[PDB]
Amino acid sequence: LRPSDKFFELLGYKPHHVQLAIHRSTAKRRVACLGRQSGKSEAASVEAVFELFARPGSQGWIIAPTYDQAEIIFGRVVEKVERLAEVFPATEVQLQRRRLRLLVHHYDRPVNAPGAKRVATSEFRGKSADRPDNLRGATLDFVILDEAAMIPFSVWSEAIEPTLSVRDGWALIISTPKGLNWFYEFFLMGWRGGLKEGIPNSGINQTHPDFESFHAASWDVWPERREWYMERRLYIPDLEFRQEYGAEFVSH
Ligand SMILES: Nc1ncnc2c1ncn2[C@@H]1O[C@H](COP(=O)(O)OP(=O)(O)O)[C@@H](O)[C@H]1O
Ligand SMILES: [Mg+2]
Repeated sequence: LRPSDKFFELLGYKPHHVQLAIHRSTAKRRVACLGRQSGKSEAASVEAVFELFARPGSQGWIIAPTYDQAEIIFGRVVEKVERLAEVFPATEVQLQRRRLRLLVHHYDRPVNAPGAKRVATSEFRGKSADRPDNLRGATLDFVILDEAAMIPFSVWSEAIEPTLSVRDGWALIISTPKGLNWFYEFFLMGWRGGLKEGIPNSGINQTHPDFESFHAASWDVWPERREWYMERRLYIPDLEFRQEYGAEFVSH
């Protein structure tokens, strides 16, 4: 249910402390409010790869505000899945790049052997919030929301959450913050790190047991870049800096 160090090693993946914390969490609602360059995309892609191989027949989506944004995590899952399939002889990968559809077929024997029968198919799709029409179906075991704070809450409440609750699927909800909107609320439901600047009501907030939240500024992950980030404030508006790098929740 959780990818292991052995699985990371297969992926050529060496997570950072914040990525590792996300991977170790068993919460069905993981909410990561992290600045740019925090490793959000890579960690989410690793989660998807693991599900497709470790849970044959699993179905998941990555949803972003736009298709170009969804292509980022989707494309990384593709590379990893097509490479990793080499060491699982009973799998065969099928890709539809145009439709952002990735299939991992699981067989009853190695694919190169006579008589191989397909037993299960894991499926991973990219989806766009700015195309609600293509949000139909589907029984999901997992979902990734990328730049979630820019996705309308209605996409979550109406088009994603109902299908997840069916199979008791999990959600990884990741974003740089965009003020005090639904992403802030979901973040607080899982925030147990106490009072922290940039997070209103931290320290006094309630939490829900199925929620776990993660927070990191860009310079928490890249301390050697802290001075460069700070020196950009000469030409970057203060709000943009506090949100995109500080990962701060600010009342617009
Ligand atoms: N554990 C890691 N080790 C090395 N590089 C990483 C790791 N995680 C992320 N990256 C790098 O950062 C990018 C992936 O996530 P990214 O988009 O930077 O983080 P965020 O989504 O938080 O902005 C890629 O450039 C990837 O090479
Ligand atoms: Mg990202």
